[PDB]
Amino acid sequence: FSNHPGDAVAYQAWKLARQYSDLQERSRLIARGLRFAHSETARKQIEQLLVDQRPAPIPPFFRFDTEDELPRIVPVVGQLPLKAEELKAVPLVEEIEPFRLVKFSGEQAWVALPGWQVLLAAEDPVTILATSDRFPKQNQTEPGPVLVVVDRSQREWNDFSYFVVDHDGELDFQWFETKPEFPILGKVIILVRPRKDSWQIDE
Amino acid sequence: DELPRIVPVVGQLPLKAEELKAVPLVEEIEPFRLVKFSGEQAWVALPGWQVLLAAEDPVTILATSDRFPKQNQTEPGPVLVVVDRSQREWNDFSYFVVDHDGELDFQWFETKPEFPILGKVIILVRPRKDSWQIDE
Amino acid sequence: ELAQELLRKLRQKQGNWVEWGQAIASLQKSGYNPQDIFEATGFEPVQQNQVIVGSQVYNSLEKSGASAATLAHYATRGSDVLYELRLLTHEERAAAGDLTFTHKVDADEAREIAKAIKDFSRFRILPEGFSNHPGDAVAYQAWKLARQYSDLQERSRLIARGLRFAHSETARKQIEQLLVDQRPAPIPPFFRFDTE
Amino acid sequence: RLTYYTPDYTPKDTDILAAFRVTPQPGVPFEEAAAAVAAESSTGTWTTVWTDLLTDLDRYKGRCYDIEPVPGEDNQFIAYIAYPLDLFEEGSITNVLTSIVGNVFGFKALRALRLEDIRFPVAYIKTFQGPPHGIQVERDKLNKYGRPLLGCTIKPKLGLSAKNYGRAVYECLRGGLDFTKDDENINSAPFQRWRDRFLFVADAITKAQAETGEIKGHYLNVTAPTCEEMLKRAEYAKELKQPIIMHDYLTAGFTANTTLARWCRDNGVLLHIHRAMHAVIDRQKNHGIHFRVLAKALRLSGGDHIHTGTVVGKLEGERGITMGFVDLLRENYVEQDKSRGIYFTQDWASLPGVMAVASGGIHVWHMPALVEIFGDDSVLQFGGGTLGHPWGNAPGATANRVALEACVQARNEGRNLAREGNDVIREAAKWSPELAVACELWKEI
Amino acid sequence: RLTYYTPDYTPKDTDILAAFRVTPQPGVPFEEAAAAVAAESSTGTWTTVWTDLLTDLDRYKGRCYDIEPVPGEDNQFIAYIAYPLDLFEEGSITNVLTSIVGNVFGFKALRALRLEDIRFPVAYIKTFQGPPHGIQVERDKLNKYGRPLLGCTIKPKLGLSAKNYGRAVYECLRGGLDFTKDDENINSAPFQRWRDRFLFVADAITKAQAETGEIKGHYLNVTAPTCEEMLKRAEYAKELKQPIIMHDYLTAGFTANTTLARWCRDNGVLLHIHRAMHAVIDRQKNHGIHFRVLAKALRLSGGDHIHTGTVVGKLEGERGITMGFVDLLRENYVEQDKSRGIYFTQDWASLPGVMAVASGGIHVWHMPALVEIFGDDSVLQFGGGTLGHPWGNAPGATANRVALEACVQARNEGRNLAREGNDVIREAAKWSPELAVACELWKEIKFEFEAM
Amino acid sequence: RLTYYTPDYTPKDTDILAAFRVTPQPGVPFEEAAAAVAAESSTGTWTTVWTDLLTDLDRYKGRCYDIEPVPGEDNQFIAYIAYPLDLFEEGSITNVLTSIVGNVFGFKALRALRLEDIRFPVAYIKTFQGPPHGIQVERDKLNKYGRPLLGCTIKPKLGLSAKNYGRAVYECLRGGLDFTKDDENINSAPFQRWRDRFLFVADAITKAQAETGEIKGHYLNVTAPTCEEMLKRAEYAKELKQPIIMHDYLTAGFTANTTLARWCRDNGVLLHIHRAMHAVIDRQKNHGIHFRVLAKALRLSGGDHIHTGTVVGKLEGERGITMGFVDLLRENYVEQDKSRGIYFTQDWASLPGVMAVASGGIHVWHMPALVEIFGDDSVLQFGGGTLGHPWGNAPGATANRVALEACVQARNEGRNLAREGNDVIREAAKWSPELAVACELWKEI
Repeated sequence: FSNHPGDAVAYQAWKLARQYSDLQERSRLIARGLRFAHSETARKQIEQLLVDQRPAPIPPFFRFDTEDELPRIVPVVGQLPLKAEELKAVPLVEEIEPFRLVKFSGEQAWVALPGWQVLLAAEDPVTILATSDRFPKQNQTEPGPVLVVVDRSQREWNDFSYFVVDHDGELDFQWFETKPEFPILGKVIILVRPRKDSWQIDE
Repeated sequence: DELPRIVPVVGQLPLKAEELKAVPLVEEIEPFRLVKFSGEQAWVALPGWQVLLAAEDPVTILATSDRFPKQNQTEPGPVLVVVDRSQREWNDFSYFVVDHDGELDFQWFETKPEFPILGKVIILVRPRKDSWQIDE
Repeated sequence: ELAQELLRKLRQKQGNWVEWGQAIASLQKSGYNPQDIFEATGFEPVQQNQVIVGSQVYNSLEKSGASAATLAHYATRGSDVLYELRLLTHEERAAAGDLTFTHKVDADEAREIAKAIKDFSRFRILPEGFSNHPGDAVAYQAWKLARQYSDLQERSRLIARGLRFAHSETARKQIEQLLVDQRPAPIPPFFRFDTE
Repeated sequence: RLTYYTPDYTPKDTDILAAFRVTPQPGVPFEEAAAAVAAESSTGTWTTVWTDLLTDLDRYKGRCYDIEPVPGEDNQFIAYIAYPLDLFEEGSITNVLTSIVGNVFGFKALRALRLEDIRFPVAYIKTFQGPPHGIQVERDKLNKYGRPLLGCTIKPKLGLSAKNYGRAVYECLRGGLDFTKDDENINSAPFQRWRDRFLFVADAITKAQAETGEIKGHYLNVTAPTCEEMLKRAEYAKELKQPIIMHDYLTAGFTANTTLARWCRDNGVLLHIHRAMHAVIDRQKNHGIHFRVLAKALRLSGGDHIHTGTVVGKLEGERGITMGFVDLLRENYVEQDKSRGIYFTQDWASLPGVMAVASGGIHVWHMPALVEIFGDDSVLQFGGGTLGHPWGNAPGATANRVALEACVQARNEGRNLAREGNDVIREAAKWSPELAVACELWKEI
Repeated sequence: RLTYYTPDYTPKDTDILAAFRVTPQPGVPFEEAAAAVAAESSTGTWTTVWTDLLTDLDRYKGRCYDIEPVPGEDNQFIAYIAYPLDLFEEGSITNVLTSIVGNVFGFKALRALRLEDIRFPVAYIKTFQGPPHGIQVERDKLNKYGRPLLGCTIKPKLGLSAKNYGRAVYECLRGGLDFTKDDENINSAPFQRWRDRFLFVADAITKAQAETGEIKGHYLNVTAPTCEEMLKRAEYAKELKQPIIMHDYLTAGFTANTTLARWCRDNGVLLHIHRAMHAVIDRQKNHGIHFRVLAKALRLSGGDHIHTGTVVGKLEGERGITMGFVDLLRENYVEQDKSRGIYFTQDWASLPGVMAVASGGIHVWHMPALVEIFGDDSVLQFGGGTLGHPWGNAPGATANRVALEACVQARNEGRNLAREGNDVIREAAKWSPELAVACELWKEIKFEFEAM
Repeated sequence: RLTYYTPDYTPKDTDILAAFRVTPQPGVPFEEAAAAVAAESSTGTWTTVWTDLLTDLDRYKGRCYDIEPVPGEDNQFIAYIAYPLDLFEEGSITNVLTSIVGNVFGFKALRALRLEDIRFPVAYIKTFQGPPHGIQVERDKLNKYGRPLLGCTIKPKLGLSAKNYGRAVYECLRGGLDFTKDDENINSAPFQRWRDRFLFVADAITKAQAETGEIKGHYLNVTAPTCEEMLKRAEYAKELKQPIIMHDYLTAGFTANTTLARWCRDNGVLLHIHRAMHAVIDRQKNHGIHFRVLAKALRLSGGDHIHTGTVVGKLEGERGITMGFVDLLRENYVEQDKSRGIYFTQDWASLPGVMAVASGGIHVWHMPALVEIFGDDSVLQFGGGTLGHPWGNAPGATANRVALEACVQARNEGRNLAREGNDVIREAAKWSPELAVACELWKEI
């Protein structure tokens, strides 16, 4: 399509004719495109629309979403009980742009977690699989499985949060009233427990 | 809301037919959908797009947008491509991965058993501040 | 007189609508007014009229040779459709019933067919190539109406109907003729003997 | 000036379409005559002015899109004209008439001219209330289903006291008829005044409806010299909690009648329409407006009944024309049929239908034919010709209810009224001595 | 602009307080986001001008006084904002909405935003009529004490003649129910016109009441295109000596409802409110306005009934939320309980309470739960899901009435409806053949208790 | 129950058509979800009853006739539903909303749901007044042709005495703007009462219109707790012979606004519509109602202006969506274009158009863009963001009239505002020292 006005009008008619998927509904718009098209390059584009030999199916494109945040893949050191040594061994993950890939050669376990601002904020995160009775009892609910995420690059003490500590060659979660000499390997940032006849309107 | 999913990545196209077939099926370990693996591998966490969650065996391939038909004016860029290996029945409205004499490529033919359908293309995805003014 | 059995059955919706029509007509002829019948049983006077005349029409279906598929279907639905055929005679009803049942005709479409049949029955010497089968009568209407339109696109609704409805092969031709647009016999310049 | 004849043009679903029967002068070409009719109905003779250079107003031109000569006839043709929706005032038949039939009948270049039909588009129709109540709603209000309704004409036409009129009404209602009629001429007069008649008729109704267990009504004639007075009389009927009133819509006119129709819906009173002075406009086949149009106009400027005349003394040709406009009054979709005189397919957009009123010199013997031709949705007005019943009005009424119930019963059984029609009545007369004296007084047919 | 975040400020007993659920854009600090809603709902995002000499207008500044991050959530908080009494027009919900939820929901700097609650102060509440009549006043007008009231849904929803609707209404009342609903969508229409409907419904109520000796009433729908028309229909209802009418408040709008509620007190007609188009505003947990607020709003612009939906196929998180706003509609004082979704203590200053209306897929077997959950002050609206009674409407009514008398009777003895609820109806069905046919038409349910 | 999914069905010219963006729960087939949306909007969950055997009412069923998955998106589809004309009350947006958006948003079987567009058929549209006055008529009344109109926002928003408000209004009118605005929040309040503000604003208008020779107006906010009070305030503006008033149609609602619109035509006062509390309903792309619908609804329940927001700080994608509904507000025929978010071709049946109001943090430098994008039929509301003019309101006004006259003059010559836009203003600023101080205060773009 050139910048001749006739082409511009034929382009409009083209663009609008493509949304209609039945050839009878496409007749007003083709007839216009032909009446108005000035270049022969345009007039073809219009003429293409007359067929209904199957075309190139529009491929299943999904959109890079900048609206929502993307997931983060997190390494899993295993189920507690565990050694300080096994958490120390899992390397820092390097996300390979542009699709945030993660490549690794040894043996490892992985999880995809949602993109939570805290988790994205974490410089070095690692997963530990424990039970809810490793922390204080919160409400009446019975001890269940919990997934714990820790940031290894957050080791500065405070009285309002929990930390992973090297309990003489063993991993443990505890909190501190007074700042300790016991080794802290990271800070607990996320705990998470595991994750129909109603066509009835809420009137 | 949805569960995000970890998907295996066979490498950057160009690639060989065995490379894809050497990638094992992933077993997600309940309750937290973990994935343990021993060899060398690459991974990506995608969103839980319902088609992906539906996919019994999905695999990722890193290629450029010009491997498929040109859709709009935009220049050829990188694309992440997901394929379901457990969808190998033909149809005229989708793309597949096929058997191109020692490797595969992405193609839009409607009657093709001669080349094996290794898998079906389910997802294509391209890569991923000053106003408190109100919409009045 | 236990006639409360009729009322009890009517209230509890025992049986089909033709039963109800007969029950209500028995009650009506037995000194009940329609408000009385409505207080005792859920049937409105307008619904009482629908089923009394509907059942009367249904009597004409079985006494004049409707197919057993038609009588089976109209046993438990289509009182509204049969009410539109009330205009037609005891004899006319049975064929009309078959036709309405065959074509899955709603009450609105039934009224249209009943008109076409009633229109046709006033002809002493029948239009040429059309029998007194209801399907022919409907095809004749569609024929007659299609002839005033002189452009073939405007004639499409009416041909499609004529084909759907025509029963004899003599009629179906008359309909088929209308598809051409080889020039015809021009209508000659007739002027009228004026008695005015 | 032949910018108004464009036969290429396809009329829109929103256009108003007119069918005129044009009878041009000798030597006048059909193409000009047609283009004159469109230019004089829609825009006028176009007056070119300096303004035309700047902006053009041609979208508001009416236009002839088809020209079809009438076979059998002397130099005659049907001009099919199409006017856009924007020409007309919403809900005004007054305007429709003013634009379409306003000036165009006064040429010299035409010998004659007649408006045969108007296609009212759905999007124009939806701007009218239409009938205050439908056929359906009226039956619901009156609790009368499955049969024609029966009305009475009081006699003599004129000269009776209000109290006499009311006594005459009482009997004819008491004896089994559903309605009684105020004669079209009867608005307030020295021999009888409008309030006295309304009061005594309401007395009569009450008593007759009490004794018989059936809703009764009388068409009280609110026709009047002014809108003020028309509504004054409507209001007293409403105050007497009356079911139905009447109005001579042609003599009073459309602005007045549209007022009354809406008042009728607002106050839930039925509206019986009389068509006095229709024959001035719709008789001559060469010039005027076919009743067909006037009936459509009354459906839009509201009515619940309308006099359609009778089809008993009229030949097969007129019978089909009569039953065409009866269908335009009562049905929702009416297919184009030119043998019946319907020039356009009229789609009514769920506007309620008007009940057709049959009247003339009809008596008990006509019943089988009337039930056959018209159907259930109609009103049968007896006491119209040189016909009395020698026992009174109430025996006379009994004769026609018994007769109508007999034919309606018969029809529903499956009997043929076309052939057993006369038999049905003689059978009925065996047990009803009121029908027996009636049967002997008029010859059957 | 951070003169609107003042956490050291204690809110006044005369302040209107809001509880917004703020979900800022990633990167946006809570403090700025909190102070954005304060400024863009209360006064302008301050436009400094040369008139800073005349203009110390700090008095009309709405402000965030507490910022409380929602636990269990992705970067989300509750902004507790306080607006002074003078901002608002007296007796005007329309202004309350315009001021608070007016433009602030259309930021870009927030991902999403939901108004959870409003503390209406006593001094502001005294400027509203509120419900035309109380719960108590309604029960005195009708002579109906000690039980839930029973309503009936006419079916099919659409298409019935006016006369049909009236015959339908006659039975459903005649068979033992108190009210019959006019469908929300049923305002005047080509298939059925309002004056005809109103007329024939009146013929029915008259008859059914006479025969039964209980005050019957139908929710006639005065919802309409214009105030002119709405009031015209209210007036015709009133002219037909009608006990009650209904009105689609959200669709029609608060200006038009407040007019109707006042008209309703002036003519002593009961007002049945329908909440159509609530789910557009009050469903998504991240963005909109909680029904809680729309319930409080309807109590101020008046109403006597309001639909609260049902609490039967909904979990104990959502039950607590539903019975939190049923507490706000009916009670005089409602203590701050955040587990239930009540963000502020609400003192109603003796404003009349609205009766909560339960409607849904409910049938005879739901009775014991409904009587237990809601209590006496409620209206139970049957005929609403995929359910018919195969004998007619009056039989279907009789079933529910017999069912309700049974449970109310049972509870008053001391019987536990929690466990013995289904036995009570079974017992009832032995003598009532109408309840028998009903009981067997729907599967019953027993007990699946709670925990918290 | 899948009697409501009939993809064979062709929608009629009289049907109302809805386009919902359905986001069903995982495992819910699209065919069911679609049929649920039609059954819950039109008829409900269908309650089978003994009545169904006798007569069937299926013609009033709404139905999904097409089901089109949204490309780019997560398990998402557009349900195209078609309801017949008879479902709806003539002239009631209140009913339209009640039926279409009434219950269907409250499923559990859907995750989310959003109404994107409604096709109002011509025969339904013709039952609405629409805007009290058009774009055209408004220009005729105000004697303002060939350019955008200019309005002013008074500051601060709240707290000013009535007399202060009126003085602030006087200047901004005196300095060359056409309108001034009552802030949406401003209805009667303790700091300022509605009659005092109406009186002093009318003083201001009179004086400012006298001194300048141009018709001035102020959008006096008649928004109010009751219909009684709304109209009371309308009436005082009418008594002060005012040209224009305003109304927050969403907060006050559609029953109330339709009353006011017709009152506005009856008394010949212009109606400026504010859309407060639109963002509650039309922001989230998964669930709600697109402003597009709300704008159509305001065109039917009347308005002469409407706030459409701005397109200066928003990307190419939203720009096209904004300019789609602006065309639905202002044009008579709008072609279906799904890239702009228009799901149906909307034919308005010669209903007058609403002027689009642009507002936000706009200042003199935005002028070239606004004139370019919107065109002449619009209203430009300055003083909306963190922006003052340090000399006063009247110098601030002068700056924006001079700027607008410059761009409009420039555009008519043939200059390109897209590229010379900034040049046009600097040229204008050389002779106007009011624009010179303004130009230096805000950075150009």
